[PDB]
Amino acid sequence: TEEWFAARLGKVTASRVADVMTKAASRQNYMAELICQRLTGTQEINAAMQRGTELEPHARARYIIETGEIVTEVGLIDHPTIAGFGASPDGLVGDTGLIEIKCPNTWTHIETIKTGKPKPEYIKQMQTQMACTGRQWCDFVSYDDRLPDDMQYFCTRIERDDALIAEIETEVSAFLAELEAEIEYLKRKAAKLA
Amino acid sequence: TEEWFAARLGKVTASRVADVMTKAASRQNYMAELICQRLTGTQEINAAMQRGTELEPHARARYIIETGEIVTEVGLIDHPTIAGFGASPDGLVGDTGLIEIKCPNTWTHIETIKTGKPKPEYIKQMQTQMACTGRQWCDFVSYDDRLPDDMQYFCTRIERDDALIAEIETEVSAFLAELEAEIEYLKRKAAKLA
Amino acid sequence: TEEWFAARLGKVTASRVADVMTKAASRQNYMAELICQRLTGTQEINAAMQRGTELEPHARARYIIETGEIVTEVGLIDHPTIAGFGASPDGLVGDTGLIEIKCPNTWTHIETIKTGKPKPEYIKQMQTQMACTGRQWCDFVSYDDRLPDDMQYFCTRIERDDALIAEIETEVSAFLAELEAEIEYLKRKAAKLA
Ligand SMILES: [Mg+2]
Ligand SMILES: [Mg+2]
Ligand SMILES: [Mg+2]
Ligand SMILES: [Mg+2]
Ligand SMILES: [Mg+2]
Ligand SMILES: [Mg+2]
Repeated sequence: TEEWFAARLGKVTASRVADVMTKAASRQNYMAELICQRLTGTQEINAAMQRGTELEPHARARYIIETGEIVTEVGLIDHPTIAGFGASPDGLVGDTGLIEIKCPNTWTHIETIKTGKPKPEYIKQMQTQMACTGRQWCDFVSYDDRLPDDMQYFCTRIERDDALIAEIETEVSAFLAELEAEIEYLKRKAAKLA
Repeated sequence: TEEWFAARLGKVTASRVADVMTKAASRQNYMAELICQRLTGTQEINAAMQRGTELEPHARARYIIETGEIVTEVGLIDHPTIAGFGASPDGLVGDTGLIEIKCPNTWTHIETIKTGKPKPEYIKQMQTQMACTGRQWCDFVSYDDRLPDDMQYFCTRIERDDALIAEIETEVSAFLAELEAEIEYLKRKAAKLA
Repeated sequence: TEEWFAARLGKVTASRVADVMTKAASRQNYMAELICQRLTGTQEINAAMQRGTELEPHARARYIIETGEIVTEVGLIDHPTIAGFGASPDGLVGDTGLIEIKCPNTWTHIETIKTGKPKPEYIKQMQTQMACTGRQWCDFVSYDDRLPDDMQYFCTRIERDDALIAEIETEVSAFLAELEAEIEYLKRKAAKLA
């Protein structure tokens, strides 16, 4: 959409929380990205990513086939109290749940089946989605239709972790404080100069 | 072709033997590639590579001009005894020889002229091609038509090395054993689960 | 143009002087690039670079708006005494000055405003442009129209440094000596061989 981008402009999103918190160049690079979005009012513009995005509604359907859950789509949900912070789960499930879908490279999917666990960056993403929505768990789905039937679908439930959420909110608050100050600082300097 | 891909699907090929044997991330990454090919039944899809492929018949012609050898084209030749292993030389030469052609970047070609020796990964490729076909030598040709005439063409003969071949076959056997077990293992787990 | 490329073929240019002098792989990689250009008679062929090039006349206009200077465009200017060496400033300013324009990513522009100083590689570029033209200073302009008005335009003056220029000319002379010898060496070897 264009409303898709507009709702996300200048905000810390759940999909990037791992860049915020890691112990880093990725934190500073994301900070620079959000500074430029807020100042310029626009964001900067592969095969596997595109193929992935296009498969996600297949994955969504497969999950409902496998579970019988009522799934509603949702856009960006703002954090209830931290301004400039939001999350975009791939669905609201029932009254208290969520779904986050990955449709990655085949080997990444296989490694998820092997370990049974989502990458730590996706744990952060999903805890943040829970933070923003008030939900109690998120079913993490990995899906690859290239594989034999009994390997295409993987799902595991990640329960709300209030300790991790409090730590995320602390870090994201600190990061947003630095972001807003940097923008204020740059602006005051340019204004004085002019 | 489509038969080109089909003949190569799931197999260790001579062009990748160096990834098998190196002392590595490249061995594990190739293993993952072949696992996914065998499980999914399909393979995943630059200017210099394309330009190169298109020049190889010029190089083939230049070699025959320079040598007068009878060259026959050939597709994938399976190893006589190791299943799932094969080689695709760029030509059969005479009764007992082979040709492997490179059409690389100009500087890579120049460095080949300087040292007089093919990269070790290409020694492995050519010994494997000899392993698969039973041939006795392979003429390694590097060709770049962008250069002055007296620098365009390079050729050096690599004689069959039975010791290196036995070592290649040992490594490739071990690698294929792990590959097939991994596929069996994944399948048994998924089947039990379902 | 095509005359653009022709004037630059095989020459050390001001924009690459930093690769010549750094303490390196970049020196050897540039040397290889220039060897191949001289031998083959041709050179080898992103969004931000293209967007940048297209913005440079906006930046040029903004600079004249801001300063009132008379700016003339110029192509490649050969070093007065070092053969195979030249510079392409983005404009002659007045009788004694120059302009070098960057239209980079927004964050790079912001970092230039923060530090007030061009990257060391661009100091080398501009001292070389002064070396080639005999000029006395170069105004370094960074421009990004995506930003608020009071952050779009940055300019700082870099005065001719005769010590740095003598050191550049020494290094570039040594590099050109090695380049020409390498070409002579390769040619003599190929000629003897043929
Ligand atoms: Mg999501
Ligand atoms: Mg998703
Ligand atoms: Mg081949
Ligand atoms: Mg070849
Ligand atoms: Mg320039
Ligand atoms: Mg410029």
